[PDB]
Amino acid sequence: HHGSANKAVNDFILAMNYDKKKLLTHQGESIENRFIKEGNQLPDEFVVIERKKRSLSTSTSDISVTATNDSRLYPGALLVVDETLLENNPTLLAVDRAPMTYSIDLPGLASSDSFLQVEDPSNSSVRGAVNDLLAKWHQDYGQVNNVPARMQYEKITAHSMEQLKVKFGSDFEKTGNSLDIDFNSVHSGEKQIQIVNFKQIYYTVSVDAVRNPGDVFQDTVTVEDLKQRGISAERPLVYISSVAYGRQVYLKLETTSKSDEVEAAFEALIKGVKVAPQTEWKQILDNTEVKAVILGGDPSSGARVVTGKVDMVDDLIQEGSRFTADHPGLPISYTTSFLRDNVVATFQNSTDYVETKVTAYRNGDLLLDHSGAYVAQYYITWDELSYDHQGKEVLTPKAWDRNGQDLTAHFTTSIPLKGNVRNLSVKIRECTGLAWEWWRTVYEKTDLPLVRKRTISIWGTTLYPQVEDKVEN
Repeated sequence: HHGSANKAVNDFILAMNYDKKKLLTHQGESIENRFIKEGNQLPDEFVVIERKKRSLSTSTSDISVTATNDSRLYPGALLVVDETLLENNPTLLAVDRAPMTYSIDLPGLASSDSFLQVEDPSNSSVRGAVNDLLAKWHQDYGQVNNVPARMQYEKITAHSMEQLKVKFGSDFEKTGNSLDIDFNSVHSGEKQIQIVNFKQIYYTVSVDAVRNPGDVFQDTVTVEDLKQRGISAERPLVYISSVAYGRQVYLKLETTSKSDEVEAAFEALIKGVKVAPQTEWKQILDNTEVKAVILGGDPSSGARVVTGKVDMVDDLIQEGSRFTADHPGLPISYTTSFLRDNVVATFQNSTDYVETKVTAYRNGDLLLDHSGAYVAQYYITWDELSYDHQGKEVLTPKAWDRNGQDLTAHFTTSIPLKGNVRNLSVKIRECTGLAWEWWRTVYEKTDLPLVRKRTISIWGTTLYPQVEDKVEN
């Protein structure tokens, strides 16, 4: 502005030519898994894994923040555009700055003096400017009613730690690593997981468009000083054009189960006051469930890692639902704009993942009771399933120990089966003592269904056998 240095600085930037899209793309990896696999052992139920690769490509302009005391995330701030910016750890360009005018969008001022001037932008001045206003709004408002926080929720079922980054931000670890997350237990086919990111905005602070690239500096600054800090074209500049300020929860859910109507549990659980009347399946699921949850927000400092089950008990959802300027909020996300032209910077982050689907097949028992006045015989055959390599399959047949044996009395045994069991046949003859018909076949199903507890129960007399076929799922 007027002085020959600034002007030269202004030319510099304006003249910059570069690829806004080839600079804001970060990458992880791909390597192809052929599909294949399948096949798995068990404990108290038998699964088939099978891992079918998939592809995550996000692009936003809003950047999640999992900091609090991050001194370089203030609106106005210039960031360099280089590898560290993609990773959410940007090289800050402190350099003598000119003043700025920020807007602020909460209710109680609409236009009148919902504006602010700062002489030297910095985390401090800009905070202390804000925190001044948040008083005279508490002094007019906040205590007017519940000024309510604008919520915004997102989900992803897990699959890998990196693929999570591409959903929640190039900086997830210091949150990930904290929620205790076991994928060794989901490429096994054991656990299955989903992760929520609840956001609660109280207010937002933003910057009108910079009319000239020079305008952001002071006349003390030269191009030489910018070159000396590595700005190029190759490494241009953005400015933090907006910041939203509030509370955040990241939150991870894991269950024993594998019901292919599990997702449904959550979505309706999340909706809060949506108890279901016990008994249910979209309620058994939740009762075998264990959380871990991080709060960045409301009482400023660091994070609150916390766990509980749900039993709805963890409803911190509406914890910070009301604003009112008691304690301000911390910064949750921000936006950047190139200085050259005020174009919002838009980051395209991609990776493809190790995607592992799972499938049911519980395992019950078959129980026999013989309380008949006669002799009987069981022929009980089946096929035990597995997958070796390529998967394909492996049906090695099998057969009860007492096939053939004559059983009397009151005989009971419980033959237990597992999920891979298939082609289960069961035959039962009783013996009549009639010369022309030695045996009645009294029961004979092929491909019995596999159930928690089938119990076949034969009784009665030689000429008048009774049979109960009882399933119990």
